[PDB]
Amino acid sequence: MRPYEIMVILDPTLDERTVAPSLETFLNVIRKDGGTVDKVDIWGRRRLAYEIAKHAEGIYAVIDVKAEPATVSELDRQLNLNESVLRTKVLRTDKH
Amino acid sequence: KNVPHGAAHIKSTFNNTIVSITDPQGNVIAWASSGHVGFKGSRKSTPFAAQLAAENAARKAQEHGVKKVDVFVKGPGSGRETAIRSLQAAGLEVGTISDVTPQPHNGCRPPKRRR
Amino acid sequence: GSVIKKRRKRMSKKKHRKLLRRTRVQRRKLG
Amino acid sequence: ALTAEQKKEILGQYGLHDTDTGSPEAQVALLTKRIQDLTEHLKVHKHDHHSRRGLLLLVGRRRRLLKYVAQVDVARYRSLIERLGLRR
Amino acid sequence: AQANLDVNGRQVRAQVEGVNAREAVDRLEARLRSRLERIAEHWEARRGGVPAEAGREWRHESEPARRPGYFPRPPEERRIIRRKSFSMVPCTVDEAALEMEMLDYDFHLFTEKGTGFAAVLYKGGPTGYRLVLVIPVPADELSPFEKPITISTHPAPCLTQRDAVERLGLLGLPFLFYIDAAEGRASVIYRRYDGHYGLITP
Amino acid sequence: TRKCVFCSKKGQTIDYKDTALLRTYISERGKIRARRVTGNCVQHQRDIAVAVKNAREVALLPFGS
RNA sequence: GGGAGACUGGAAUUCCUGGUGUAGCGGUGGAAUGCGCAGAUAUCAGGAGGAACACCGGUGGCGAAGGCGGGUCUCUGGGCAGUAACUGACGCUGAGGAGCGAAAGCGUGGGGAGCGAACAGGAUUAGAUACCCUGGUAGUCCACGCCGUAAACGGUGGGUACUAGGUGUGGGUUUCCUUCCUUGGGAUCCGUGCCGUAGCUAACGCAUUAAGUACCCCGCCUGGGGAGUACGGCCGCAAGG
Repeated sequence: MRPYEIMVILDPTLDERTVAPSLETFLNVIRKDGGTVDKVDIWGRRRLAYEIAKHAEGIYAVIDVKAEPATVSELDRQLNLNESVLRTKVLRTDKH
Repeated sequence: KNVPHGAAHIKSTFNNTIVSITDPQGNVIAWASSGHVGFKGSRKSTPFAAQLAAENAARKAQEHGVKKVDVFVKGPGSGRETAIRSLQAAGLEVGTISDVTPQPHNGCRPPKRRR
Repeated sequence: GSVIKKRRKRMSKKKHRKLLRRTRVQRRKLG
Repeated sequence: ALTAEQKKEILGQYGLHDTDTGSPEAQVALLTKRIQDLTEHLKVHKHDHHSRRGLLLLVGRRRRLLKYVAQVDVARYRSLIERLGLRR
Repeated sequence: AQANLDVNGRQVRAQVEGVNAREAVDRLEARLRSRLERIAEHWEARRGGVPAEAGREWRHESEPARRPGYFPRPPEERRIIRRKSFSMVPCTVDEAALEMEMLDYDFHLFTEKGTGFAAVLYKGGPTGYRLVLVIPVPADELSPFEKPITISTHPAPCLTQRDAVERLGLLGLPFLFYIDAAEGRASVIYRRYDGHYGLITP
Repeated sequence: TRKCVFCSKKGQTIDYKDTALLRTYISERGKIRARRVTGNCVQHQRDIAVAVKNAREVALLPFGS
């Protein structure tokens, strides 16, 4: 179980009041995999430096997870598959 | 048509200069080239040819209702200096100067060196 | 050292390679 | 390489006493475990030649340690070989 | 054996020794062939000696590097370390020209008498002198003068400090006169004699 | 010379989220500033470059504005 | 930037589509082939695809060597420092042998934007099977395999001990100026440069990273051509080694 930091940018059209619950469900799998701990922070509706997928503004979410690499990869695959997620980026908050 | 405010695109290569006045939505309304003002061959790489082309384009934009323009220079320096000076000198007010040269992030292989 | 020796060696190797190119098919038919 | 717990368990099982870590038996056991892990890795990445060189170095070191053991005490060499499932 | 040829005004001569006429003639022919080869002077033989590239390699006839009057001091740590505010008492064109002349400065920023606006005079070259104002006005509103001058029809534009430096770099003028965006007043930037920019402010 | 503001006892950690700490390290054209003109140590220069590239990848800094 | 795998980001080139838009564009020392007038170049918007990763970026890091930098994740090798707990000479070298081994090249299957052997024209020339220009196939790319060569060079085999120093720079430990911010300075271990003693050399030069002083092991040389060629043999699909 290693710590990870996932930064996601979502399209601005969807309401912000649904970002926190919906993202919650996206973590449910990694919650039920191996007893993992999550910390979710949301600072969204910020204009991007460059246009991403015909969009200028985006919602930024930061998720601090402590989980197995396979679980994090599976979660990243699901997040990329979703059509309401413009981009994702996974970092390791360890020495790496 | 009447476009009071537009943009100026100057492409100064090593052997030619092309000046085009553009309705800011990106539509060329009047263009003059180095070879269009009576030059041909190496003669059209000179700064004087750039001066003549810039003045001709400035007039061909002025009678179309263009008053104030902003310049986007581009290309290795051959007659950019004289191009902007001539654009100003023909009664066309210059708003801003921007250097937008296509700069690759090390992409594509350049042609082999000459000798 | 001087490149004269290298010039002699490259000339010899080049001539041998040209000879091999000229007689490739004959060597194959006799080999 | 191996984690601390695997090293501790290998040393406890193969070490002569509860403290030694550089005894040839313990070194041979650790090298064999590392070799098997590296082999399992290389079965997937066939073109990882640098780790293959590292594996060669480990194999040579294990062979030298076994040579030293067989030169000092034959019975210990036989016991170690039979316990770790080695051939030569 | 001696041979002399007049190839289009160029004299090519050769001389050889030999044991008989045939050997001497053959050696003379070889020598003359070598001389004519070295004489060619046509483009194919004078193309490898012509200076090439822009900065790489140096030759006797290579184009000398164009050097500006100021010390280079590249954009890295260029800075603005000269800020004069000599005079903003109102003056006329002739008085401004005299204030120019003894200061030995090509351009000069003052405030005009009639307009009450900031203006910059400079040498207009063979045309005389040229006057640039923050807002262009005709000669009648301008205070009376006797020097032969002309007025620049364009107005001094509004732009920032970095934008002003960029415009000066991409426009190559000895100075730029403009209304500062933040300050809202006149400003004249010139490349100094040490490589920094000289910003003259009120 | 100049000081590696990170080797100090008050050196803030280098992250790709805090955009101002990276904007202070890139030129006005968006390019990464050299090490000599900055003065930071090699490890901190490399960390700064990595953070800048990551922030560019997550659309926090322009790609040469 | 040690290696392998997977996913993925942006600038730019090319092409396609749709607007604005005209008579040139392109190229050179100078031009002409060439492209365009059937709407080119230029400018904007959209789309497709391939390759390489500007800034960081250097005589700086890693690797036995070849060599290795867009980002993230997974797997994995090596090195250095300190403590010195542990084994107790287990070390060095290594004929043959095995493995890795730039680029080019070969085989099967893909991919093909740019560059580009061969090949066409244009130009220069007395002649141009070339240098320069316009096009351009293999190839460069990916997967699995072959070959086994390079100025594969530091033209300097591996290990060890000793022999004045001075100054850059990378990594790690610690004492004293002490603000303890500061390349403060000192000490020490491991790299990587420059200058210089003794010493060595035919000289140039090397000089604690020896080409100095010595010990252990291996490879190689015995005038230049003929020739790294012929014959024979081994390997290779072939080139060839």
